[PDB]
Amino acid sequence: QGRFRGNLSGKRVDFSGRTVISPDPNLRIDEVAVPVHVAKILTFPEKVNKANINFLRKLVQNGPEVHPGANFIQQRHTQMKRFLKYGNREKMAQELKYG
Amino acid sequence: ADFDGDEMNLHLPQTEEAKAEALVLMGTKANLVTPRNGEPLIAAIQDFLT
Amino acid sequence: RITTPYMTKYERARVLGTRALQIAMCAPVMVELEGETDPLLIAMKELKARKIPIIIRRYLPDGSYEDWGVDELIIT
Amino acid sequence: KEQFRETDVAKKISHICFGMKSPEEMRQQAHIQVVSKNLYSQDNQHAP
Amino acid sequence: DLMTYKGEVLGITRFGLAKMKESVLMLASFEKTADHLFDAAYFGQKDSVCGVSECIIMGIPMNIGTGLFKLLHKADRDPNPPKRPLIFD
Amino acid sequence: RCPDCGSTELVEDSHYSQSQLVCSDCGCVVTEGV
Amino acid sequence: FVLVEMVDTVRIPPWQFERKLNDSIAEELNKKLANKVVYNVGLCICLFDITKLEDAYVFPGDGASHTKVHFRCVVFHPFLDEILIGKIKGCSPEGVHVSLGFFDDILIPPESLQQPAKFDEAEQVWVWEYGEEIRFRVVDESFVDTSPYTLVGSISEPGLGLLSWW
Amino acid sequence: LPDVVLKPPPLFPDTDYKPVPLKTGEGEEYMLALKQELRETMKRMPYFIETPEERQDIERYSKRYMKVYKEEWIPDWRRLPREMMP
Amino acid sequence: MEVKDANSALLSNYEVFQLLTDLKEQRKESGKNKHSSGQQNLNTITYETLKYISKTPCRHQSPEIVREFLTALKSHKLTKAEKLQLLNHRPVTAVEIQLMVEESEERLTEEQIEALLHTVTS
Amino acid sequence: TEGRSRDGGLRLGEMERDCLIGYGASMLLLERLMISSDAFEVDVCGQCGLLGYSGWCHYCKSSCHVSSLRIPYACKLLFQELQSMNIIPRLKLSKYN
RNA sequence: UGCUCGCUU
Ligand SMILES: *O[C@@H]1[C@H](O)[C@@H](COP(=O)(O)OP(=O)(O)OP(=O)(O)O)O[C@H]1n1cnc2c(=O)[nH]c(N)nc21
Ligand SMILES: Nc1ncnc2c1ncn2[C@@H]1O[C@H](COP(=O)(O)OP(=O)(O)OP(=O)(O)O)C[C@H]1O
Ligand SMILES: [Mg+2]
Ligand SMILES: [Zn+2]
Repeated sequence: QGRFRGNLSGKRVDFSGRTVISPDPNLRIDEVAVPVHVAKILTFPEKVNKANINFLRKLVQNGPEVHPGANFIQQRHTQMKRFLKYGNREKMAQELKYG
Repeated sequence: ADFDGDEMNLHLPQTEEAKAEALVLMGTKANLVTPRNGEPLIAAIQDFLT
Repeated sequence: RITTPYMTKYERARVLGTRALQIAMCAPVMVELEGETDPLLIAMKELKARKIPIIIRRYLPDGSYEDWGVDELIIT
Repeated sequence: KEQFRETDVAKKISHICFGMKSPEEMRQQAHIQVVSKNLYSQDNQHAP
Repeated sequence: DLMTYKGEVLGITRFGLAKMKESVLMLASFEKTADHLFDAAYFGQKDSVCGVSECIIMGIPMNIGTGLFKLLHKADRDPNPPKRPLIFD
Repeated sequence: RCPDCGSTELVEDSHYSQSQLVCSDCGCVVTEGV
Repeated sequence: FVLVEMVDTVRIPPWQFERKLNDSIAEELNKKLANKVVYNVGLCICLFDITKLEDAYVFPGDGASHTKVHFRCVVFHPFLDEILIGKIKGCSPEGVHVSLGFFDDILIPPESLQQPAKFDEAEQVWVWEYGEEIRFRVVDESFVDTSPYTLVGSISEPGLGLLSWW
Repeated sequence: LPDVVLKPPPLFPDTDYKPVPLKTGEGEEYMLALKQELRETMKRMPYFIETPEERQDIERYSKRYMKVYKEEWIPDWRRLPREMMP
Repeated sequence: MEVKDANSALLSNYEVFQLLTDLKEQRKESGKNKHSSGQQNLNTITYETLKYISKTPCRHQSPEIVREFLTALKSHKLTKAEKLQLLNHRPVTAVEIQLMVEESEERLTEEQIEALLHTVTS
Repeated sequence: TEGRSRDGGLRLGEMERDCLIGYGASMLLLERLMISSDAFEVDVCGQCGLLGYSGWCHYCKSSCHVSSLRIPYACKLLFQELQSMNIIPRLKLSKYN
């Protein structure tokens, strides 16, 4: 449990989960099933660009409650995060700038 | 694994470069064989061979 | 000109990751994507089209270097 | 009017040079001198 | 070959590992942490960041794998642009 | 107070094992992590 | 005014790739060295030209394009004897406050060498009669960050006669 | 028990013993004067090599007037090896 | 951010004027809103330096005229600083070379001043 | 933290690090063990090689050679513990180029 | 926080 073996070579990370496995032959070999509960918790930071702008708008409008959505928004100018559970998600989506 | 109560870990990368490297190098379709002797590990199993 | 002309999987992965990051950072697209919201998918399309503006700088152990274009290298 | 000073540089560590410090260098590095053996005060706030 | 590249068969134990490798950080992380660290402090041996273990410890991309080479951008440019002529000199 | 809207509706709401003091009006995350 | 050689590692974000690399580098260098005083060099005005521009790297971090560019830039740094023509932007009891035309209000001529009728009584009185000329004497620079300006220089006005204005 | 100290000891603790005054005499005075004369005369000696000034601003007509001139001693190249010739 | 040489080569005011005019025309031809908003000190310094050089008599100059003046002064064994000051000031009166210009003793000769005035006015 | 009851995350053990090294995913390994776990920005003085604070080096009483640097918090803790043990690691920084 | 215990991998 030392600093070399316990905190440098192997250390704990976030954005990870641990769950029991079950068989499902209806999925491809390169595909894995993720439950909705763990999917709503594990988030991915996507950068707003000219391609997925409308998809991110729809995700923000959906919000943290509906499965397809997001949980937080970090503005480009200021690094103050914004929780989507509160505030007007429609306004937050309409005010999505690139970056 | 044997599906007898084993717990497995699932990690989500937080970077596009890490995502691409995981998909390319650690691809399931690209790692169908082991580097030990080249034998394929991802193949048919019980209830499929029979 | 002495190294292998084939583009290795490590080079493929690094180029795809760099291009995906650039596209996620609002970089111009040179393949006219058709409803691809995934930067990694856009990067894979650009790689398949051979239009990624990245040049690999292969370094030899002694110190020499050599430049190889993505369109010049061979993909699988 | 305004002096030119760099904000941030992409500094990369080259190598770690291990060594030792003399008592003078230790004094220079340290900020204060710890001489009290107790930890907290006598008041009920228990301030250090 | 890795065991017999120095002309002598060196085992994988701590002794052979110290005789083969040179990274102070790696030798300390493997075994005899305090002993190796104090020996390095005494010898004043500077340890580089060429090895994978020290790269991971310092948090920099390791030289092996995708980090062996470097990438360049194929930007529209012109090397050695025309210089403005000096009239007074 | 909130740094964006200036409101004082700062509520401590833990979102999936993440302690976070967030504004209840505009949702501006004031502080996060403990 | 003098040329100064500099070597800068310029970082251009990915959304500027459609622009020309040389033009983007010039714009970035101007924005970075506009109205700033480099220590022991002087106040830089703008970029003169770019001599050498080597390969453009892309790091595995930010992902932007980092380019090491060698360039020459113009800086205002007299040679301890240069003659200038400024305007009096005020005056203090211990010395007049002359300022080059819209360039920099940092010239502080000491009033200790003119003919023996020198004094400033705070009424903006320049000097008792028997476009203001200036002779640079020495330069001086100082730092700013010292906890968790920078150019004043000395000015001289000898008995130049000044048949046009006393 | 040893009492606890709130403030650290003084950086320069006082001592009840003072240094013995210096020896007085014409000999000591003459030695001091000679050492001062040596300090003053050895800096101007050609053996006292100064830092070579560099990065001249400009060339002027007063260069010949302000040119520092000083005689330079010639080392004995017979005794000195050949690796020190200019 | 280190500098290699702060006194690489001295230049007159005409080169600075030409550079400022070129930068100004390129700016008004390729103005960018975000780039301008990021740093507005560039515009201010450029405009004010151009206005100062315009207030100065530096106008009506050309590289051919500068080269002719340099070749004419090369025969007067004058120093680079003296000729630079003369080119930057364009003195029309004799007193400006008699007293204001440094190193007057033994250099005026009371006969070369007429030639200097003719060359700076031509 | 470690436990689920303590809201702890998973551990990328030495075997996981070895698997990632064998795969060669350098950027993935970096993002896992440095960026997403113990990412931090420290201030190192380029003169003495010691760790500063708020862009200031108390050792040399100067701030011109102090520069920011990304480093794992565990690595910073190791450096501090070594400095306490009198094994002073002197970091000689340089440009990434 | 430390340690112990009992357990599924
Ligand atoms: O080591 C544990 C644990 O890592 C840490 C977690 O903080 P909390 O104790 O939960 O603080 P919290 O904010 O929840 O309470 P408060 O509102 O601030 O009062 O605390 C350490 N820890 C928890 N319990 C402990 C205990 O009983 N004994 C020791 N030694 N450490 C304890
Ligand atoms: N101590 C351990 N270290 C590593 N893996 C373990 C350990 N204990 C259990 N496992 C996991 O469980 C698996 C062991 O199962 P295995 O021994 O192959 O079947 P089994 O338990 O003998 O079942 P049968 O008794 O044959 O029905 C393999 C391994 O991934
Ligand atoms: Mg099992
Ligand atoms: Zn220091």
